[PDB]
Amino acid sequence: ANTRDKIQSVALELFIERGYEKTSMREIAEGLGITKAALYYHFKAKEEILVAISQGLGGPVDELVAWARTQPRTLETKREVLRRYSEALMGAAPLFRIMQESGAALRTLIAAIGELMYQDGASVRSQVRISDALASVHFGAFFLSAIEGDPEEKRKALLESALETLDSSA
Amino acid sequence: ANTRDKIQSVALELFIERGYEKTSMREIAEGLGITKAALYYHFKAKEEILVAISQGLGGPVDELVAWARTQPRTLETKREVLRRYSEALMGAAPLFRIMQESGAALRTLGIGQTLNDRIAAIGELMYQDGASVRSQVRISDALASVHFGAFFLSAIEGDPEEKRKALLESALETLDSSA
Repeated sequence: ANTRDKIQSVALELFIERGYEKTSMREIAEGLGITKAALYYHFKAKEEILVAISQGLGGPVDELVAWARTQPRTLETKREVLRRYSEALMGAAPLFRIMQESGAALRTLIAAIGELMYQDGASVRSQVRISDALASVHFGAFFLSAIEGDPEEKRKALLESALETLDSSA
Repeated sequence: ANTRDKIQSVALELFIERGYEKTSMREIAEGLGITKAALYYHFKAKEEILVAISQGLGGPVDELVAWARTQPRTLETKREVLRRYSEALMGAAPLFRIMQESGAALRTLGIGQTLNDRIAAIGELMYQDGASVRSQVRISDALASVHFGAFFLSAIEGDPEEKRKALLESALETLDSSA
């Protein structure tokens, strides 16, 4: 759907520039131009568009979950899941940025991945460190913004630290 | 008032079991065994119980910030605010679970006013000026592992204090790796 993707692209451009709290359904309707008439055919609420942006950008995450269903429950699998999850959240970097600025977007807003990381019967220390490594990559986009440096250089250094934590669970 | 604390305990248990928005004043009064009029005498609305639950628990955080502006910018200092920030969230783990499972509870308390400006303040004392990107990332990783820790620590099965010590220990290892 080219029109439905164009509604998301215009709204995402305004959420980055103007903010999710400030962007109105009228503003995005004006930026859509002629495609304004297709807006209310796909969505009816601004929250409905933000969820659709999260659904589209969460594409590589859904493939990662389905791929991990067919992997052995080993430490190497957890590490490959953690590396691919870091690359999957790449496209959601602007989405994390509007959450830290808009309180309602954070309220509007991984368990399947945790189920694959979870080791049944493992020690509480090992299980906490597995969740620590997963949370370090997940919430990483929130605090990496304040750090000065190349976004890719910071993402890889965080993934390096998370993997060390993941290895400490064994 | 001892009755006032008993309402908050019964409310917190119901908040966790079925949800803050799902539960009602009717279910909180019936759970304690008092009348509706007796419940409203202590709290005018369900929101006032949630405010009282989250009350006083954030005091040690402000004391941690004022204490941090007093210490030298050394690795032992960063290690100590990590251990003290973990203690400050000891009792706030069930509250953070409520804010996750209820947008109305999150909006009522407010994520920005409850430990967001202070996390930015703790990170400023945490920030090592002129350090490498690898060191700066690992310092922020250790701080974020304990901050966001109280969110996902309720999902892992185990003693709440035993899980906090294991997470704090892991974050300390990450902070040490920044050197």
